Amino acid sequence: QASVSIDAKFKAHGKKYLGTIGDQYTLTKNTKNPAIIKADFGQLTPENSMKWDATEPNRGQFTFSGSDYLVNFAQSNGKLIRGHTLVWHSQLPGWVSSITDKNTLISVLKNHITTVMTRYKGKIYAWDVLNEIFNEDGSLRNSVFYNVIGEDYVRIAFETARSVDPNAKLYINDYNLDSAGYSKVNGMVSHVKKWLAAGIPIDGIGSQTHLGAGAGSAVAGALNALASAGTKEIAITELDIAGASSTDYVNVVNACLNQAKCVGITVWGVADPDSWRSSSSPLLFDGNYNPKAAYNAIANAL
Ligand SMILES: O[C@@H]1[C@@H](O)[C@H](O[C@@H]2CO[C@@H](O[C@@H]3CO[C@@H](O)[C@H](O)[C@H]3O)[C@H](O)[C@H]2O)OC[C@H]1O
Ligand SMILES: O[C@@H]1[C@@H](O)[C@H](O)OC[C@H]1O
Repeated sequence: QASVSIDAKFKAHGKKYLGTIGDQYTLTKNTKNPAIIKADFGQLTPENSMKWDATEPNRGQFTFSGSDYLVNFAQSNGKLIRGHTLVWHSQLPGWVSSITDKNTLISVLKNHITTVMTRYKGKIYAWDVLNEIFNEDGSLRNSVFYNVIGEDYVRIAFETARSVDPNAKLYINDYNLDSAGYSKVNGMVSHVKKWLAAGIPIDGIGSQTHLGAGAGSAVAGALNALASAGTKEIAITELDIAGASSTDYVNVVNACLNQAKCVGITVWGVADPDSWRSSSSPLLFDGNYNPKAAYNAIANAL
C-alpha cells in the first residue's frame, strides 16, 4: 500500500473515484494486492466475473460465485462498483451467438440483463450495459445482437437496464476513443446524440483508454469530444499505458481532472504481473507490488 492515496487526492478535486479492478484470485494471491486496493483506490470493476461467459454459461442457468465475491469485497470495504459487462460480442457463450430468431434473442438478452442486474440491485454505481459495439470507422459492429435484432438492441438493452435498477448509471463502453477527430470517436458521438434524442437512457460513455507509450497527451481532447455527445457523465474505464511513464499517466489524469463530465478513472489492474498486457509493464505498481514512479507523479499532480 502506498502511504498517499491517489483516490483520496482525486476525490479532493470533486471527482467520484480513482479505482482499479479485481476478482477472487488477485484479491487473495498475496497480502499486498488487497491491501493496496483498500488503501489507494476507491472503486472496483470485476475483471471477468460479471461477463456473460462467467454468469450465464448455459441458457437460463446462472453462476454467480465469482461476482458475489467481488461485490461482497467491495461493499465490505467501502468501494464503489462498476458492473462489467452486460452485452458484449467477446466472452459470449456459443449458445447466445447461435440464436437466429429475433424474438428469442431479445428474450434471452432481457433475461440476462434482468437476472444479473437484479442480483446486485442498488449496489452498483455504474453498469457497462454495452461493450465495444463499434467498428473502428464508427459504424455498428456486426455482432450477433446487431445481426439478429438490428440497431434496436441498443434501445432494448438500456431500457431494460433502466427499469431493473434505476439507481445505476447506464454506460456504453469502448476502446480507441483516445483522440479527437478519430472516426470511432465521431461515430460514438453521433450515435449517442441520436440515441439520446430518441429517449434511450444512456447516462454515460466509458472510454477504456488502453494506451501505448506517448498517447497520453491526446486523451484530453478525446474526452472533450466525447462530452459533446450529451450524456450526463463520461469516465476512463480501463486505463493502462505501455511503459507506464509519469508524463503519460499524469497527462491522462489531468485529462479527466479538467473535464467536468469525467467522474472518475479506473486503472485496469493494480500490479504489472497481473496485467492482461503484463509484457508492457503498463500499471502503477510493479512486480513487487510497490508504487512505481508514475503513481507518485499522479499523487504529486493532485
Ligand atoms: O479464461 C479467461 C481469460 O481468457 C480472460 O482474460 C481476460 C480477457 O479480458 C480482459 O478484460 C477485458 C480487456 O479488454 C477489454 O476491452 C474488456 O472490456 C475487458 O473486460 C481481462 O483483463 C483478461 O483477464 O478472462 C479471464 C478468464 O476467465
Ligand atoms: O451474496 C449475494 C449478494 O452479493 C447479492 O447482492 O444479494 C444476494 C446475495 O446472495
